[PDB]
Amino acid sequence: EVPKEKEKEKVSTAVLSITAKAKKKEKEKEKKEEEKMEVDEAEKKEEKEKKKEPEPNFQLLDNPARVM
Amino acid sequence: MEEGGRDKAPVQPQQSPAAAPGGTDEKPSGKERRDAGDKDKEQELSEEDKQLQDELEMLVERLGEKDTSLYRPALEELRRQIRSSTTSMTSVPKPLKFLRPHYGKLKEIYENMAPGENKRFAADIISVLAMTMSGERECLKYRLVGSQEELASWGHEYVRHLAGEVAKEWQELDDAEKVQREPLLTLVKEIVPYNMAHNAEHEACDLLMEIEQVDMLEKDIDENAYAKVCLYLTSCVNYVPEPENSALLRCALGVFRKFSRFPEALRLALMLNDMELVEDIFTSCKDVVVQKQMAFMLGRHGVFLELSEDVEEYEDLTEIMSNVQLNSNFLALARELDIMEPKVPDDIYKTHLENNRFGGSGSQVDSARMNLASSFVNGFVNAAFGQDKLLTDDGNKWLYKNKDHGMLSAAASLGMILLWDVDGGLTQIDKYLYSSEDYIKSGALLACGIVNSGVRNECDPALALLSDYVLHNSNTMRLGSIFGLGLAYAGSNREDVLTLLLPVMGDSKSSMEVAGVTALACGMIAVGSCNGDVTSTILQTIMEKSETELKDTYARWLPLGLGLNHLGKGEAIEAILAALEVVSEPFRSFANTLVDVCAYAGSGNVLKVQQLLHICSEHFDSKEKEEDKDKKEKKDKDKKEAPADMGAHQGVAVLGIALIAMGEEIGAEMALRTFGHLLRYGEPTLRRAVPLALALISVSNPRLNILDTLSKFSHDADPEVSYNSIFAMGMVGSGTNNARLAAMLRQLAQYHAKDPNNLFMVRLAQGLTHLGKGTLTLCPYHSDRQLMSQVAVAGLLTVLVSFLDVRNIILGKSHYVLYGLVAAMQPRMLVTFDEELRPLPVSVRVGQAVDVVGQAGKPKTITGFQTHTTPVLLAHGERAELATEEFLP
Amino acid sequence: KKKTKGPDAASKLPLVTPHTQCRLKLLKLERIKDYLLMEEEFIRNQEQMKPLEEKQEEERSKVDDLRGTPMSVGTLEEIIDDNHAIVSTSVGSEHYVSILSFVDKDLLEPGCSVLLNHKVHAVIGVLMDDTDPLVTVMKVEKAPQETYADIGGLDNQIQEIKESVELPLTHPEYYEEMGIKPPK
Repeated sequence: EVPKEKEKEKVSTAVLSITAKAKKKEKEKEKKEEEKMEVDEAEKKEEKEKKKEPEPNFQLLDNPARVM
Repeated sequence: MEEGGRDKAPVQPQQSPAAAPGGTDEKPSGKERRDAGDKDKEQELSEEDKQLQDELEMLVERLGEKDTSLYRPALEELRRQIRSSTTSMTSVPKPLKFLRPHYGKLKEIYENMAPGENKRFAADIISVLAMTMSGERECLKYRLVGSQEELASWGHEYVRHLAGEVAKEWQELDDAEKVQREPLLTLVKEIVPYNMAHNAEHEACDLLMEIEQVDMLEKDIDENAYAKVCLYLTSCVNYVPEPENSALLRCALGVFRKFSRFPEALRLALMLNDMELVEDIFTSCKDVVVQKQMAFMLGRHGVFLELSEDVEEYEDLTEIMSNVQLNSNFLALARELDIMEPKVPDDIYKTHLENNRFGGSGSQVDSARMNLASSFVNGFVNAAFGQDKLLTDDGNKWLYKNKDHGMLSAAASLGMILLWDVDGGLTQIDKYLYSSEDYIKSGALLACGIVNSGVRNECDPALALLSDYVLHNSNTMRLGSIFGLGLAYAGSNREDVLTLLLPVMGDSKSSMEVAGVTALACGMIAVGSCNGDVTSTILQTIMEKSETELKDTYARWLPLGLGLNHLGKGEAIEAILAALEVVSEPFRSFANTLVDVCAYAGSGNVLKVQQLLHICSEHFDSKEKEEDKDKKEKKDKDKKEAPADMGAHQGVAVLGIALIAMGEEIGAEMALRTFGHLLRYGEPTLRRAVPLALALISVSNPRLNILDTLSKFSHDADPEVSYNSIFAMGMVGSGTNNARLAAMLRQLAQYHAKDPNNLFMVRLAQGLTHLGKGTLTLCPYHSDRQLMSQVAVAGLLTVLVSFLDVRNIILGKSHYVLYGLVAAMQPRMLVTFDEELRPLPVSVRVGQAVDVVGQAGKPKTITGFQTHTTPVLLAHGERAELATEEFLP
Repeated sequence: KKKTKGPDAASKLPLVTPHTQCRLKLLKLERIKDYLLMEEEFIRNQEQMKPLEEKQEEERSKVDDLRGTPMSVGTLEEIIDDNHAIVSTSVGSEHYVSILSFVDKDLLEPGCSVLLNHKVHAVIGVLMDDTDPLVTVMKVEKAPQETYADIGGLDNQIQEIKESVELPLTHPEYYEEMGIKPPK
């Protein structure tokens, strides 16, 4: 059980106009820059999985043990 | 059910294709003779254009589709003759064969082989035989292929040659209005590589004819009103050489390329000056091209014509720079004295005379500010040398009565009382200049700087005013002395004056207003280069504004000067540079949108406006970004003032409802500025919308906002019966429309409505489609953006010279070498023709006709008669030479 | 101020001056469409991002309940005394009713429609306007499409009617100077 939080704050902005063609050139702004500015930003992969194999199927219980 | 007695064609032309696969098979007789007998019938029926239900295509499509599908691919023995015939007789039916999804099937037959010339039987048909589907294919398939793989196979080279031949065909079939659809393909073919279209069309029109280019030029020039920025620049630059390459008129090149000075490229303006010095060899083609180069586009061009021919071939520069200005002043004096101008009217203020009996008695007004407003009325109405000798002594007694600020304003009124004077205006000012009063001296210096404003000659650049500036002993007697200089060299970007006014802000004087005025002057001196001013300003902002959280005079002088120093550039790199320079707290972030929009003076970008309205959309703005929304609404009128006039009306529709009805602070307060800036003609739509929400001040809202609506009430020049409304509002202005809060506002509005009969026009639109300069100052004047309480005190120093980009009203003048001719023409309403084959009637209502040097008026097109040949520019320039030539016996 | 111009005109923009299958018209109607979509988006955001609301001042509901839920509309005919006017219903049945507070006792005038309760039948409000839907329907609000360009040439008649109905509005300086009333 968690208290949680949530808000709306904003409404959608699907302003479809001649913008639909600008998106073709705008991405080039990244093609000419993101290949030179940085190359070595990354995060580890496959280590998040190594939890599930150690399933502790020999579960231990103390002396006064509830059990279904 | 109509079938029978004639459908033998669905019999024999049905058996022949049925055995045509056999023709491609072991029997070459079907491979040759049957192919010829089908191709000849198809060519004959699609050749004539009398029956628009083709009798051969429409009886074959059902079987012919599969026949063509299974004939060409299943032949495997493609000889030149048989394969050429098959491709020729299977490429034509596709327009009838397939539906809209045919872009992928324009080449399934035609690309297989090129049989001879595809236009040989597609030569004289306008938009019937093949050029329609060919144009569609080249429009869409080529663009899809060249989207990223521009350098490719025949889809670029051979497609280019096909485009050339199809343009030739469009010209040679009928040479009809479909030529105006040839540019379509030109802009649809190589969309991105438009250049290799536009140049091609230039050369194609080079050997076309020297007279059939004007229509193409007009179509392109009015298609350039709105498109992609780079496409805009490319189209403009390709239009530039058109009046030179094919045609040799070369007379409008100097007029239609000044429009590409600021917006296109600085080096474009350099090459325009280069071509203007290379041309103008004919003496006529120099005095006219130099008439507009100074008083219609901008200044700072009095030294570019000083070559080794400075006797008369290069002495014209000094003529058109300042001597033409003096001659124009003398003309605007003589004509005005001839027609309509008494010496000392001073009546409009006294026009409130029928109200003497109304409302009981008088003797109610004793306000000291009233004397100030009265003086400003007497100044503004007395322009165009409406000097009042000893009738301004009332301003001397008021100057000796009260209102030191009003004293300064009254002293500066003499600047615009004697406007654009060089002989003795300074001499008149000098007598009162040595009055041993700080405010009087400051007003005298402001008036002196105003007198030579716009002339930008080398008369007294820094002789008198700067000698006092370098002696800025008093706090008050330091701002205007430099501020007027910024106005005096507004059109001049001379770095000497820029670095000389930089020390004003580098003096570290305690008067923050002095720093603000220096920033304004440096902004209004240069509108292009000199980023060093921007660096110095930003450094001063960082070192000063960080420790203060005061009124927007910072936001009224620093970011405004920054935007003026980099105004009018769609590169947006300078915008990003200044944006990343001043990342700081939100009270400074108010200037982010200001600097963002100041570099977007006018263009078609619905993205820009979309983010402009999304930025200050609602946000509920609990006293957070009210200044941001204020500048957003004050600027929404900008970027939209040249939308081909559709945007103006649509914007008025948006502003009339959206912000007016569901607005809280941006709507109730800063919504009249957009109307006050949208237009300056005077029309019932806005003149009705403004008073309905304005004469009812709605004191519940920030009632002072209604006062702002009063000022933009006078946004229309050219006096008219609009007065009749405000006159009435004057009487309700006694109790309502608070006197101590709106009296001076109403009075200045009523003085601006009927201000100067001559020189009334002030809208920064010289030429039908040009707005080069003059918006600089007009932006600072309207940059009060609320805070009218601050305006009450600042204006006495500012409002006198706040709007000083006024051009003279009249445009109709013979302008002969001796000004011999008077007039013979017919003024009328605006144009009534765009793309008409029949005679073009520009003058909708030719009924109106005058034969004097009289005024032009805003919605007036002028045409001439009596065979004067008007060889200068043929439209209107106020300085056309109009030499006669009548070789018509 | 009267009801004011109350103008009646859709008249968005007519510039289709190419009048053919040219590009100018396509770009122009593109501008029109995108402005209209922009305004629609603004009004959606205006109506979607409203966070502020109380709007009852702890008494508006009190006044709302004090007056009956199905208020009826009647015709005042006299006001003999303060707090004891006399009204009538549709059937011509008069009633010596009372007048309550929270009703601006300034704008009421014999012959004006008023709002009444059921159970006690007192005056609780004033109905601002009453125009039957046979006169508001006669009005026009979408202008018809034609203009002077389509008329086949009637210069005398057009000039005549223009001096009649149009000219006195736009440029009403001459008639006063001459001292004439324009024709009606």
